[PDB]
Amino acid sequence: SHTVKIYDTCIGCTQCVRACPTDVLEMVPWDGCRAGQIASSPRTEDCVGCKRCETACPTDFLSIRVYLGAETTRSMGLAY
Amino acid sequence: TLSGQTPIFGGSTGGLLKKAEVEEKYAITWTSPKEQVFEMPTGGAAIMRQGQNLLYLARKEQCIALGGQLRKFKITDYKIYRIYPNGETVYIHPADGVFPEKVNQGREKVRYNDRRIGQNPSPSKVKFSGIATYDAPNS
Amino acid sequence: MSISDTQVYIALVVALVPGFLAWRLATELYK
Amino acid sequence: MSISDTQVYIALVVALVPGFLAWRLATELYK
Amino acid sequence: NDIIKPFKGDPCLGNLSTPINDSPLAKAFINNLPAYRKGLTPFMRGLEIGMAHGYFLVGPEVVIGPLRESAHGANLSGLITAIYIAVSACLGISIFAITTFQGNPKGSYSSYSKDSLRPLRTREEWSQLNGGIFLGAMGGAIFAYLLLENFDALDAILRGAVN
Amino acid sequence: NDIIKPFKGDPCLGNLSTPINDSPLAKAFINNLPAYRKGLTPFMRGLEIGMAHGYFLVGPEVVIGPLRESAHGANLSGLITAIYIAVSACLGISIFAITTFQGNPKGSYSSYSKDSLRPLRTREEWSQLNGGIFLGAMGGAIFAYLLLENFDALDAILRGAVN
Amino acid sequence: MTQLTGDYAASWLPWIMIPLVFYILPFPVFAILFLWIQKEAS
Amino acid sequence: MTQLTGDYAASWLPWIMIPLVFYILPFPVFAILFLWIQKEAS
Ligand code: CLA
Ligand code: CLA
Ligand code: CLA
Ligand code: CLA
Ligand code: CLA
Ligand SMILES: CC1=C(/C=C/C(C)=C/C=C/C(C)=C/C=C/C=C(C)/C=C/C=C(C)/C=C/C2=C(C)CCCC2(C)C)C(C)(C)CCC1
Ligand SMILES: CC1=C(/C=C/C(C)=C/C=C/C(C)=C/C=C/C=C(C)/C=C/C=C(C)/C=C/C2=C(C)CCCC2(C)C)C(C)(C)CCC1
Ligand SMILES: CC1=C(/C=C/C(C)=C/C=C/C(C)=C/C=C\C=C(C)\C=C\C=C(C)\C=C\C2=C(C)CCCC2(C)C)C(C)(C)CCC1
Ligand SMILES: CC1=C(/C=C/C(C)=C/C=C/C(C)=C/C=C\C=C(C)\C=C\C=C(C)\C=C\C2=C(C)CCCC2(C)C)C(C)(C)CCC1
Ligand SMILES: CC1=C(/C=C/C(C)=C/C=CC(/C)=C/C=C\C=C(C)\C=C/C=C(C)/C=C/C2=C(C)CCCC2(C)C)C(C)(C)CCC1
Ligand code: SF4
Ligand code: SF4
Repeated sequence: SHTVKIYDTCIGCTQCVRACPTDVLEMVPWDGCRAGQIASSPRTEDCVGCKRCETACPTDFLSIRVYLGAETTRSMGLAY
Repeated sequence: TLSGQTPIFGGSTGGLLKKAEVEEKYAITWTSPKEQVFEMPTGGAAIMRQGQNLLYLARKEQCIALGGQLRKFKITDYKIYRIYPNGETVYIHPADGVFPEKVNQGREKVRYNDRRIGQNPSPSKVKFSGIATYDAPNS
Repeated sequence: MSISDTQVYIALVVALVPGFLAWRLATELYK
Repeated sequence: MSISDTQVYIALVVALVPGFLAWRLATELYK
Repeated sequence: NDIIKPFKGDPCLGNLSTPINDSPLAKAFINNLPAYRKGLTPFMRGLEIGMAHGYFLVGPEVVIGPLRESAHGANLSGLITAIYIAVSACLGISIFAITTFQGNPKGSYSSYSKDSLRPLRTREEWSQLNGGIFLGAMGGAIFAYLLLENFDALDAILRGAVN
Repeated sequence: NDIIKPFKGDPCLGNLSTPINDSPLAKAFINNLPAYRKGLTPFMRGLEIGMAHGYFLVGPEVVIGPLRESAHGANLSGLITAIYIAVSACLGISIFAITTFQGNPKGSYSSYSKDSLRPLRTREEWSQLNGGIFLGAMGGAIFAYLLLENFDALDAILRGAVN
Repeated sequence: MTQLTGDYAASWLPWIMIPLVFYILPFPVFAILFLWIQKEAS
Repeated sequence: MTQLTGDYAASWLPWIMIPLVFYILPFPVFAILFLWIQKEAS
């Protein structure tokens, strides 16, 4: 149960969604970009916290923040 | 529901543990045109079948690790399910039937802040309040 | 002249007073 | 000169080899 | 063909069917240990487990303990070690039973757990186990204490010295 | 306001909610005594009750009994007192269980009794209790007997006299 | 000397309380303190 | 002599194995060998 907030500085480069190993992010239509897209995080209980989405965001001081919060059984990735 | 023939695999040690049938469990289901061999996300190698393939994995990251491997075999028809122990099977990937890199209609901006990240409020503003600085209904 | 045999036991029951007053306060701070 | 103290124990663990090879064969003949 | 199969035929399970866990001899030995023997009340599971352990636990303290130098005092130091190890062990499984069985045990003791390596999943079954483990490990400790403090009297009767 | 309430909010009940019976500490202590601990088989209720009593019952006879003058004989007189008190006590609760559980127990053991201060209302529950009380009060008596007849050997090892 | 003794008054009192607070009471204490950190909020 | 002894090496070994194979192990063995001759074919 992390918190992946997306800010208005996205450019719809789509790179944050590809890096996510757990499919937390996905693109929705938007208008504040030439791409007309913005990241959204509908599945954040699945967020593992790897911040691999933040490494891919190219906007300077990146538009997507993982906010490591209450860690549960699927946000810590336990197979046992 | 879910069905398919399991790949040729001699069984591993990295597979399902007691969390599989107690909390919940995942299943990736894909169709292959060829009888080739893929790397198991739980260590090892398995031979994927000719028709409908079914594989049980402990956590969702393994399924999308394997799903990202299937795209290197030019297979993009895989579906990831989530099996609760009581038995019902949810469809979770791809959630709308199209892959999340693609943009649909009807999807909603969820956890979107309509401000730059730079003007999140200071922690003193939300002092002794339920919210954090990053939800922050201002702007 | 060290303290007598009884003076040790007197301290034992006297120190039982802050022993329970600690329970007073630890539970009142809602453990 | 009788056999040493250790030579008895060496025979004990050596004879454990046909002790298990008898289990090999008795169960393989489907007891 | 291959002797190492997937564990009960499911390749996705995190185990292997190996000569150590899935052999006709190895299954016959483990599944008839008192922890797993079919047909035992949990008291008889713990009673037989307890006595096997109280018996051998007095050993390592009566010959390499601090009291080993004398004879009558060595046996006391070995018995009480088995008393203390077992009492603290049976304290462990009373508080294990309290803290795991609280409505829906998170793990291998859930109602839908289907686990064979630990079949005591009830808290009616873990309480007779505690009594068996305790009374067993106490009687085993005493029996190994009585046989050791009477060793000179017992060495004579297994040597024919008593005619 | 007032700290003394009607007993569980019913003014007509013949009791009071008082700091001695209805306190967070006092309820936590009494309701976790082995007589009342949630999650115990009746055997483990009696086993833990028994050992607490067999242990201390050997005391009042080995130092102010008739045999206190000597050493080896004092411990026998204290052990057998705990043997006799417990055997007659466990005789008492076998015949208590026979004579109260006879179809509709007149009193606090009726089916519609809803009494918390005595939860053993079955005669399947009072028979494991008898076994626990007996085997407990016997083991406690022996353990306090073994620790007392070996007191000189035990006084040395808690004083470092055994190096 | 070859024993633990006490010239101080009530010298019998370390004899029993050093075993008590150090290896007789803690395992009951660690059990009580264990039952408190692992109780359901139901 | 008035005792069973052994001049041979490891003379302690008959001391324990004559009781073992003759009156300590057989009743476990006759119990295991009993459970095998009286098992249901289900
Ligand atoms: C640090 C390690 C350590 C040390 C120092 C010891 C030290 C000792 N052990 Mg021990 N032991 C150990 C580890 C250790 N053990 C481990 C890891 C196990 C496996 C669980 C055992 C299992 C074991 C057994 C079974 C016995 C010992 C015994 C002894 C004592 C030997 C007494 C003797 O020589 O004459 C005396 C020898 C006898 C009196 C033998 C008489 C025959 C007995 C009654 C038969 C045993 C019961 C029988 C098998 C019941 C069947 C049950 C089932 C197995 C079929 C000695 C103090 C013996 C003992 O406790 O003395 C009372 C003994 O019987 N040990
Ligand atoms: C007429 C009244 C009377 C008399 C004459 C006695 C006389 C005696 N009592 Mg007793 N007692 C009484 C009433 C009486 N008691 C009452 C009303 C209670 C409350 C139930 C007790 C509880 C009690 C306990 C717990 C003990 C005694 C012990 C003794 C003996 C002292 C032995 C000694 O000095 O050195 C020897 C001292 C020791 C060997 C202490 C060693 C440490 C022990 C093993 C720790 C005790 C177990 C531990 C607390 C387990 C935890 C369980 C749980 C409480 C957490 C002595 C004969 C001791 C005894 O029985 O000796 C074996 C002893 O431990 N008494
Ligand atoms: C030969 C028969 C026999 C024997 C050896 C025993 C033995 C025993 N009984 Mg038992 N009992 C018996 C018959 C017997 N009983 C009968 C017929 C009844 C129904 C009334 C009972 C009801 C009973 C209860 C309710 C309890 C026992 C209990 C016990 C045990 C503890 C001792 C005791 O409390 O005395 C009690 C004995 C009685 C209340 C009745 C005894 C009457 C029989 C006929 C004995 C007569 C003996 C004879 C007069 C003297 C010969 C021996 C003497 C010379 C040494 C003990 C091993 C206790 C137990 O459960 O242990 C854990 C206990 O709670 N018994
Ligand atoms: C905090 C101060 C303090 C400290 C560090 C100690 C330390 C010690 N005492 Mg103690 N003691 C104290 C206060 C203290 N005492 C007071 C005020 C009394 C009068 C009743 C005693 C009476 C006493 C006796 C009779 C004995 C000791 C003994 C000992 C020694 C062994 C440990 C033990 O069994 O004690 C047992 C503890 C008590 C008897 C009660 C003391 C607890 C005090 C009152 C409060 C401590 C709680 C602390 C403030 C909270 C911190 C907890 C946590 C946050 C860390 C040890 C050096 C033993 C000894 O002599 O060694 C050879 C011995 O048998 N003391
Ligand atoms: C079949 C040959 C044979 C025979 C008839 C005996 C006979 C005897 N031996 Mg043994 N022994 C043997 C082989 C044999 N031995 C071998 C090869 C070793 C080397 C490990 C030993 C080591 C040994 C020791 C240390 C001791 C004996 C002792 C004894 C005597 C008491 C019984 C006993 O406890 O033995 C115990 C049995 C063993 C230690 C294992 C021997 C089993 C052999 C290896 C195979 C026998 C199985 C047989 C072939 C199958 C037939 C079963 C059925 C069909 C009838 C007894 C006279 C005791 C003694 O000295 O008496 C005073 C003693 O303590 N023996
Ligand atoms: C795995 C295996 C093995 C091992 C085994 C072991 C590990 C061992 C052991 C063992 C043991 C370890 C045994 C034991 C025992 C015991 C006993 C036998 C007991 C007892 C007891 C008793 C009898 C008691 C009684 C009593 C009581 C109860 C109370 C009162 C008191 C008295 C004392 C009376 C081998 C390799 C060899 C082979 C096979 C398999
Ligand atoms: C109320 C209260 C109190 C009190 C308490 C008391 C009253 C006490 C006590 C106590 C006691 C009183 C304790 C005890 C104990 C015990 C034990 C710990 C036991 C044991 C045992 C054993 C271990 C046994 C064993 C055996 C058997 C079983 C059989 C065989 C033989 C033998 C021996 C081995 C006070 C105020 C303080 C505080 C808190 C609360
Ligand atoms: C069945 C079986 C068994 C079992 C075992 C078991 C199952 C167990 C357990 C147990 C347990 C379950 C345990 C334990 C424990 C606990 C502990 C060890 C604790 C503690 C503590 C502490 C350390 C604490 C700390 C703290 C806290 C957290 C609070 C605050 C403060 C302080 C820091 C103090 C036996 C071997 C007997 C027998 C045979 C088989
Ligand atoms: C749980 C409990 C308990 C319990 C207790 C009880 C519950 C009891 C009881 C009991 C009982 C329940 C009893 C008793 C008794 C009886 C008697 C004591 C009797 C008698 C007798 C007589 C005296 C008689 C008389 C007569 C008659 C009536 C007939 C005619 C003739 C003549 C006159 C002889 C105990 C502490 C252990 C442990 C812990 C807790
Ligand atoms: C009665 C009697 C007696 C006895 C006595 C005794 C045996 C005792 C005891 C006991 C003791 C020896 C005690 C004590 C104590 C304790 C204390 C004093 C404590 C503490 C602590 C504290 C201070 C706390 C703290 C805290 C708080 C504040 C809150 C929360 C956290 C904590 C927990 C940290 C005699 C015979 C003498 C006399 C007569 C009768
Ligand atoms: S959050 Fe970053 S990676 Fe994702 S669309 Fe916006 S700018 Fe691109
Ligand atoms: S932290 Fe990892 S799982 Fe979570 S949104 Fe970022 S990339 Fe995806």
